[PDB]
Amino acid sequence: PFLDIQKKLGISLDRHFMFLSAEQPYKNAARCHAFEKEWIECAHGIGGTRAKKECKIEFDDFEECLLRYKTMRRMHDIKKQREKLMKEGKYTPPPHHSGREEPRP
Amino acid sequence: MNNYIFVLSSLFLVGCLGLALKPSPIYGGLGLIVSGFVGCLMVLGFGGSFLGLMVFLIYLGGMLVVFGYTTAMATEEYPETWGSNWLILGFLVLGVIMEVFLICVLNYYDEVGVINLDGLGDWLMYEVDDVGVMLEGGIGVAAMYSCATWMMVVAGWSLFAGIFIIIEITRD
Amino acid sequence: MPSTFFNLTMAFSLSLLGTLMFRSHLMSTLLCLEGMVLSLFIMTSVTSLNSNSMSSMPIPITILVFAACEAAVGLALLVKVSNTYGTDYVQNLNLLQC
Amino acid sequence: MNLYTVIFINILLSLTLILVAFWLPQMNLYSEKANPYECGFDPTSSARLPFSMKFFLVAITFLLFDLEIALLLPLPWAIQTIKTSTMMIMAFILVTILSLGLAYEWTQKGLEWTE
Amino acid sequence: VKRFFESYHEVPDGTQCHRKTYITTALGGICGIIGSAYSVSLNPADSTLEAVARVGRYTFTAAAIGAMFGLTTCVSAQVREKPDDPLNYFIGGCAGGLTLGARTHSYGTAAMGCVYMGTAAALFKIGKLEGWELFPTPKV
Amino acid sequence: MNPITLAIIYFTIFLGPVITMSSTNLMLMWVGLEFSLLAIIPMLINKKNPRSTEAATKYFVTQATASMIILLAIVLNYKQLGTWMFQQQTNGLILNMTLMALSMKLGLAPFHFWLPEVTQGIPLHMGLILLTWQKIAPLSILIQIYPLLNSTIILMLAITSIFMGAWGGLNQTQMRKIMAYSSIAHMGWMLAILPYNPSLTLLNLMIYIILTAPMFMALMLNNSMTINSISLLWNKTPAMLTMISLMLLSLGGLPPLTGFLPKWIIITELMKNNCLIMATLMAMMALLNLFFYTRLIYSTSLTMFPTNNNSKMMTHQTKTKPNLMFSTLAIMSTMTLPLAPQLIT
Amino acid sequence: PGIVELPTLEELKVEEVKVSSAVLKAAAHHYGAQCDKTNKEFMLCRWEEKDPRRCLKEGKLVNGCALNFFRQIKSHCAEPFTEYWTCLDYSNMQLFRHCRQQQAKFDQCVLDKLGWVRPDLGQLSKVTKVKTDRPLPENPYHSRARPEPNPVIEGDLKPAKHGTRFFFWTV
Amino acid sequence: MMNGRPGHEPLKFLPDEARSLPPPKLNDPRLVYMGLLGYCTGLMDNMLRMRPVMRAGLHRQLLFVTSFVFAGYFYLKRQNYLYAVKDHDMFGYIKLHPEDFPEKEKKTYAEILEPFHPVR
Repeated sequence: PFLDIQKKLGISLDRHFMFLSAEQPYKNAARCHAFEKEWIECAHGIGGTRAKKECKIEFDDFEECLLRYKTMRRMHDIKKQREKLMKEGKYTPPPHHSGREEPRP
Repeated sequence: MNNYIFVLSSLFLVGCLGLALKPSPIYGGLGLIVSGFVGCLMVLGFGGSFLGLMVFLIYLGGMLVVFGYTTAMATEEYPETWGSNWLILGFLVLGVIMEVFLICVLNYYDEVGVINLDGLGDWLMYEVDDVGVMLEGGIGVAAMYSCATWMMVVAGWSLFAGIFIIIEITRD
Repeated sequence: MPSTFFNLTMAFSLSLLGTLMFRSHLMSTLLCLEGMVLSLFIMTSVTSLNSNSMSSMPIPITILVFAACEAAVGLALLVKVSNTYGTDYVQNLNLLQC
Repeated sequence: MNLYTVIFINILLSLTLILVAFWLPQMNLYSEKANPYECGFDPTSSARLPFSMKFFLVAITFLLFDLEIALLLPLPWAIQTIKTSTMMIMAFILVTILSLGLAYEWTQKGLEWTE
Repeated sequence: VKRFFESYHEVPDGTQCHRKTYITTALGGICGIIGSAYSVSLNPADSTLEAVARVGRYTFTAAAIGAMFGLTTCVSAQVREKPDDPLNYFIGGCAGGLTLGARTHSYGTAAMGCVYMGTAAALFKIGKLEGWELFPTPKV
Repeated sequence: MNPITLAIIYFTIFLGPVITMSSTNLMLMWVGLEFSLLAIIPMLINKKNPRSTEAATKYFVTQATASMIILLAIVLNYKQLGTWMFQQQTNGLILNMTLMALSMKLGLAPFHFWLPEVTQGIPLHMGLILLTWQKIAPLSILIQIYPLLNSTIILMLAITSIFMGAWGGLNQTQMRKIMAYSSIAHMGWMLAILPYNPSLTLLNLMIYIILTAPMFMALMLNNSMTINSISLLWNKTPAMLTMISLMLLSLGGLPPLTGFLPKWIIITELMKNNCLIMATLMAMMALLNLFFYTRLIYSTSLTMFPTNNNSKMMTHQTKTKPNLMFSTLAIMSTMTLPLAPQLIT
Repeated sequence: PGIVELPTLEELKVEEVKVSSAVLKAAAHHYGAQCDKTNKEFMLCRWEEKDPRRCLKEGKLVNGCALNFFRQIKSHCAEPFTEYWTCLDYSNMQLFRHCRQQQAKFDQCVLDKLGWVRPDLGQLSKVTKVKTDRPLPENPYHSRARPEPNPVIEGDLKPAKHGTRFFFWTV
Repeated sequence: MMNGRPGHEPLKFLPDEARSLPPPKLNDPRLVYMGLLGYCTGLMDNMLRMRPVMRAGLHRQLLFVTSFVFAGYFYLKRQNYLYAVKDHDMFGYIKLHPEDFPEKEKKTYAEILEPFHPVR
């Protein structure tokens, strides 16, 4: 089964790199540190079925951060509408989006 | 210059297809060398260069020893490259046509968004720290020396036990 | 990234099909095994680089070490097979059915 | 992009050189010219027979030592760590067990080219 | 095909005998294809023509079993007007076993197949009648 | 051999499953599985006969392929969720690939074909080490993901392993192949009870291990390979016969032997979870298992097969049997049914 | 879900420095020592409130103090700073070790005029404890309700009633 | 199924709450049967090694019986703790959720009409 000699002896052989929001080398992050932190802090203490039920908001936010399916679909919809308007001649892109922009530092 | 990683991934798929199609192991090692170089290029494009160069060097040594062994024992009078049977070539081009068909199907079916033709090359690198020192790959592999000493010691024991294992297998 | 990950998963699937479908060559089977290994390495490295999981970056090195150990053991067993028969044929090693 | 252009330029240079080598001179091909060499006699075998190398254990040991090399190579970034004592101990242990494996193989005559 | 096998039970027995026969024949054909794949993988034929012949023979045998089972079960439910009755399924399973024996050319195989497959089909009808949960989700 | 490499190989054999069962990272479970496989291969190919070489080759390629599928599942989970454990919301495809690959590691049907092949052509103590110790680490991983398993695939694998194990053990006459098919059947029972109670598959694993340890020890005493070789045991070691018969009956699941307890409690839990069809089919094929055990008992104990002339010299010589290991495990595997509430946990 | 709010171009407009990286690195130490209070206020608000949209005033103050620092540099002494930052701009890494003489002349400039002292080797790289009046954000990360744990059962451990209750076993 | 309960210290054979429970009386049928099993183990070991079944190895038989009784006592105490804490958790859950476990009122055999099936 699952022995717990690491919890019994108090050592941490492989427990500090179980997930993304856990002890990055110098001081770095893992691109979804806040979302994974919120999800784990939600799910701790009520784990299993209750964590699957009433931490669905935090899990959905974290999964959206990590996989970015909804952002991809939103950006694809925007670009598809833009290309349709370009074909229909009803849209001209601004100078900053298409071509020369004013650069700021 | 956006679909560079996609072209590399397709080349990796072709190399793995040839390796699956199983030539003589000389050409199998050739296909695995090409696939290793392509995967190194993919890792380098996605980020740090240490992992790609490591897997390249490791597979160069591995396929060299493989070449020695398939010259020594895993050889035959007429080692088939790919054209000894027309079925192998027909199956390679059939797999290529199936790859094109499936990626066209997944581009047409853009609801899930796994492969998009218009959105290709737009979501390769998600977020990077623009200002920052010591954030490249290899710092974590160094952190194996200080933060994952358990990973380091299981790898070292694997290599040590492997030396004993290979001596006892080939003791004869 | 999702297109590339789909391609890497399909590459692993192809190498698994190569491992499962034998063609008279134990060496070619080991080659398919190491193709599966390379696909998994590239998948893990790309995932860690995309998610900035520098703490999990030792994982590809670990799988490479253990994969080379298993490739070493497979080459040693192929040496013993060749010493037994002289041809290295998976259909030739079949005498344990009875 | 720069390194890619240099790689492609070198590849195109080598291809141009071998294309010049193949399309420049005059060809006169017949069977005795293109037969395999074999020191002025017909070869007995087909040069594709099993070769039976004698350093196979050394080759497998080379695989294991190459992966030990891959383990040892992140040391220039490992010495920048904040702890440095566990780093030094871990590097010592790794090099010591690699050397112990080499010593055991040497004692057991693994790298001796058994004929 | 999950909706196909659910559309088997969307109508009561004794109704749409053609639909029930077609669904059961398709199910038997799928089972025969799977069995033929296992047979030609584990025990290879002398050539590809014999392999294709064995695959076709096994698939046709299992399709005939399924077709005769569904047809005889629906015919029994038609000719005696009580659909929710396991003896119709027992008669159909016995007919399927007789089809198996006819394909195998053995009356002993016919009788044993009749008894065993009729028992299995009657048990299946009782299970669908009284809610026997095959492969249940863990609850206790 | 050599004591140094004996210590290294046996320590790595021990260390593999220990790392797997004591590590909470899926990567460290995988490197424990790799440790177990690579360490046990030289113990398999040790006599350097063609059968040992074939068994080592088959075992290597099978376990390497299964471990590669396991690592694919781990990497896909890491891609989907960023963690190194299947927490609760992983993909069912990933979980099913994990179950399939761990089933091929364990050796239950329809992934069972290599197990009698590898067990044959291998010395009896290595067969014991395989069939007992190698089945704890994949079972530990399966117990760790106790929910979120597909009960349909679990029950299909369980029922086909019990069916194929009963039929294979019914056919075989080689003792090692008989033990391998017994392993397949009991692994089918453990996998059947896995998604409903981890305690019961642990109990069945312990009962199976303490039942087939002294069976292999008694085979190891006279190096008996076949049914005839175990049949001339009344002349070789006549004191063995009662314990051999009782342990074979306990492996058959007959009351009041304690081998009836795992099947009884697994059937009880499946009744509690309403899987009467699967439980009934499993019990009937367990009766088939008991049939080939009883044919073995007829050969070795209840009749006296003819013996040869040199067994007189065998009776002249003296023997040695391990204390504290055979008799203890035989008694605990036969006469421990009235401690059933203590055994269940 | 909700509409994300973000400021407009009018409130994102600011007097940008328009100053190259080499001259910035040449003036880095004295800039870091002149107004470290404003910079540390901006970093404190940026690390406390993870939202960049509520530190725009602090960012404009950082730009203002940087502009004032460079205007003081340009007003008082400009040509040794110019030659110093061009010598830094020459190298491919802007290494301070190449042009220590021009660095010495610029330090002499800022010590004779305006009385500036260049920080020591390990002075700019420590914590600062900046005083501010902006209230501490009581709920960073916009956390949710954190649902309560399971109602743990308390009581004395009595023995099991009628033993194990496993079939016919009395004890 | 009880490994995740609050207060579960890992790999602990007997937590202090087990100290609240009465131990086995040291002559109870479980431990007497364990001693009998140890004695039978010694006898079977002697018969397998081809010694006198009871006249030989008295120290071995004593060690067998003693070790079996010792291990059986401590395992029996652990199992008593496990069953006791299972009953405690069940009763606590019943007290925590009374709306899911109603005290159902049974009526006497004067209102219910059991159907009568004659056996003519």
